[PDB]
Amino acid sequence: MAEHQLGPIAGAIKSKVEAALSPTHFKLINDSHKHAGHYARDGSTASDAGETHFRLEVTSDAFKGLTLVKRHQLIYGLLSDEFKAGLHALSMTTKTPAEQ
Repeated sequence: MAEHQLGPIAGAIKSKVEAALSPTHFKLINDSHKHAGHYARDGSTASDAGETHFRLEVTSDAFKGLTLVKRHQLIYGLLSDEFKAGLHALSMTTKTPAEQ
Protein backbone atom coordinates (compact mmCIF):
# COMPACT_ATOMS: atom_id res chain seq x y z
CA MET A 1 0.00 0.00 0.00
CA ALA A 2 1.66 3.15 -1.34
CA GLU A 3 -0.10 4.70 -4.32
CA HIS A 4 2.05 7.06 -6.33
CA GLN A 5 -0.32 8.75 -8.76
CA LEU A 6 1.01 10.28 -11.96
CA GLY A 7 -1.30 12.57 -13.91
CA PRO A 8 -1.53 13.28 -17.67
CA ILE A 9 1.93 14.63 -18.47
CA ALA A 10 1.61 14.07 -22.21
CA GLY A 11 -0.58 12.27 -24.72
CA ALA A 12 1.65 9.20 -24.71
CA ILE A 13 1.31 8.73 -20.94
CA LYS A 14 -2.36 7.85 -21.38
CA SER A 15 -1.28 4.56 -22.96
CA LYS A 16 0.43 3.31 -19.79
CA VAL A 17 -2.70 4.34 -17.88
CA GLU A 18 -4.61 1.63 -19.77
CA ALA A 19 -2.14 -0.94 -18.41
CA ALA A 20 -2.79 0.38 -14.89
CA LEU A 21 -5.95 -1.73 -14.72
CA SER A 22 -3.71 -4.79 -14.89
CA PRO A 23 -1.30 -6.10 -12.19
CA THR A 24 2.05 -4.80 -13.40
CA HIS A 25 4.67 -2.07 -13.11
CA PHE A 26 4.80 0.71 -15.69
CA LYS A 27 7.56 3.27 -16.07
CA LEU A 28 6.91 6.00 -18.62
CA ILE A 29 9.10 9.06 -18.95
CA ASN A 30 8.39 11.64 -21.61
CA ASP A 31 10.68 14.64 -21.88
CA SER A 32 10.23 15.80 -25.46
CA HIS A 33 11.22 19.28 -26.59
CA LYS A 34 8.97 21.95 -28.05
CA HIS A 35 10.12 23.93 -31.07
CA ALA A 36 10.26 27.71 -30.74
CA GLY A 37 8.28 29.29 -33.54
CA HIS A 38 10.11 32.54 -32.83
CA TYR A 39 13.26 30.98 -34.30
CA ALA A 40 16.65 32.16 -33.13
CA ARG A 41 18.53 28.89 -33.00
CA ASP A 42 16.20 26.78 -30.93
CA GLY A 43 13.80 25.04 -33.29
CA SER A 44 16.95 23.61 -34.87
CA THR A 45 17.00 21.10 -32.00
CA ALA A 46 17.92 17.76 -33.58
CA SER A 47 20.69 16.27 -31.43
CA ASP A 48 19.46 12.76 -30.67
CA ALA A 49 20.74 9.93 -32.89
CA GLY A 50 19.72 7.48 -30.18
CA GLU A 51 19.49 9.67 -27.10
CA THR A 52 15.73 9.20 -26.61
CA HIS A 53 13.57 11.56 -24.55
CA PHE A 54 10.84 8.96 -24.20
CA ARG A 55 10.96 5.37 -23.02
CA LEU A 56 8.23 2.95 -22.02
CA GLU A 57 9.13 0.14 -19.64
CA VAL A 58 6.50 -2.27 -18.32
CA THR A 59 7.41 -5.03 -15.89
CA SER A 60 5.15 -7.95 -15.05
CA ASP A 61 6.74 -10.49 -12.66
CA ALA A 62 10.11 -9.21 -13.97
CA PHE A 63 10.89 -12.33 -15.98
CA LYS A 64 10.92 -11.88 -19.74
CA GLY A 65 9.44 -14.81 -21.61
CA LEU A 66 6.95 -13.55 -24.17
CA THR A 67 7.82 -11.36 -27.14
CA LEU A 68 8.11 -7.75 -25.99
CA VAL A 69 6.18 -6.59 -29.07
CA LYS A 70 3.15 -8.48 -27.75
CA ARG A 71 2.53 -6.09 -24.85
CA HIS A 72 3.55 -3.04 -26.91
CA GLN A 73 0.56 -3.51 -29.22
CA LEU A 74 -1.75 -3.22 -26.20
CA ILE A 75 -0.71 0.36 -25.45
CA TYR A 76 0.21 1.62 -28.97
CA GLY A 77 1.81 4.58 -27.19
CA LEU A 78 5.21 4.46 -28.86
CA LEU A 79 6.51 6.94 -31.45
CA SER A 80 4.06 9.84 -31.34
CA ASP A 81 4.87 12.56 -28.79
CA GLU A 82 8.63 12.06 -28.87
CA PHE A 83 8.55 12.26 -32.66
CA LYS A 84 6.75 15.58 -32.27
CA ALA A 85 9.73 16.62 -30.15
CA GLY A 86 12.10 15.43 -32.84
CA LEU A 87 13.81 12.83 -30.67
CA HIS A 88 13.67 9.04 -30.72
CA ALA A 89 12.35 6.52 -28.21
CA LEU A 90 12.91 2.97 -27.01
CA SER A 91 10.39 0.58 -25.50
CA MET A 92 11.12 -2.58 -23.55
CA THR A 93 8.71 -4.75 -21.62
CA THR A 94 9.33 -7.66 -19.32
CA LYS A 95 6.47 -10.08 -18.71
CA THR A 96 6.37 -13.77 -17.76
CA PRO A 97 5.93 -16.25 -20.66
CA ALA A 98 2.44 -16.32 -22.15
CA GLU A 99 2.93 -20.05 -22.39
CA GLN A 100 2.12 -21.29 -18.90
